[PDB]
Amino acid sequence: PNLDTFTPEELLQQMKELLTKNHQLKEAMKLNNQAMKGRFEELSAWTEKQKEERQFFEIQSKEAKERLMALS
Amino acid sequence: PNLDTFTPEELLQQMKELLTKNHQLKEAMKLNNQAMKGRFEELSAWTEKQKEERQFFEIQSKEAKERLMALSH
Amino acid sequence: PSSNTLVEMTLGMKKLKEEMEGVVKELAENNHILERFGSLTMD
Amino acid sequence: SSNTLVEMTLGMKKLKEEMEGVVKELAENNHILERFGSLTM
Repeated sequence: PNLDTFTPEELLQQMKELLTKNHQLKEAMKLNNQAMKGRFEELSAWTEKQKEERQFFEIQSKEAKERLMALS
Repeated sequence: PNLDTFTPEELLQQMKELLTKNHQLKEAMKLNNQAMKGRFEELSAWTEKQKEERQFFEIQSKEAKERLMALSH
Repeated sequence: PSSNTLVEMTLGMKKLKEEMEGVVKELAENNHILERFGSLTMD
Repeated sequence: SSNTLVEMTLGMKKLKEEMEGVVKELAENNHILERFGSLTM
C-alpha cells in the first residue's frame, strides 16, 4: 500500500539504475558483436585452410598411387 | 507548461511504451539465444566434418606413401 | 505526482526492473555460448 | 512539478534512447548469426 508505492525521489532513483543497467547491456552487446565478427573471420579462414590441406592430401594420395602403378 | 516536460499522463504513457518495448526485447533476445545455440550446434557439426574429411585423406596419403616406399625397395 | 499516477508509475517501474533482470540473464547465456565459439577450431 | 517531472522526463527519454541502442545491437547480432548459417553451406 503506502510502503508499496514509490516516492518521486525513489522513482527517479530507479530510472538512474535502469538507465545504467541498459547502458551496460548495450555496451556488452557491442563487444559481443565485435567478438562474433572475429569468430566468423576465424572460422572462414580455418575452413579454407582445412580445404586446402585436404585437397593437398588428396593430390598427394593420387600421385602416390599412379606413381606406384607406373612401375611396371 | 513546458512543451519539453511531460504531464503526468504523458509520463504514464512513456512508461507503457517502455514496458512494451522492453517486453519485445526480451522475446527478441530469447529468439536470439535460441539462434545462437542452433548456429553453435551447426558449426560444431560442420567443423567436425571438416576434421574427419581431412583425417581421411591424410591417412590415405600416408598409407599410399608407405606402400610406395615398401614396394619400391 | 498523485496517488493513482505513482501507483501506476511504481508498478511500471518494478516491471521494467524485473523485465531487465531477465534480459541480462539472456545476455549472460549469449555470452556463455560466444565463449564456446572460440573453441570450435581448437582441438 | 519542475525538477521532478522535468527530471523524470529527462530520465524516461534517456531510457528510451538507450533501449533503442540495444535493439540496434541485437539487430546486428541477428544479422551476423544469419551469415553463420550461410557459413555451413
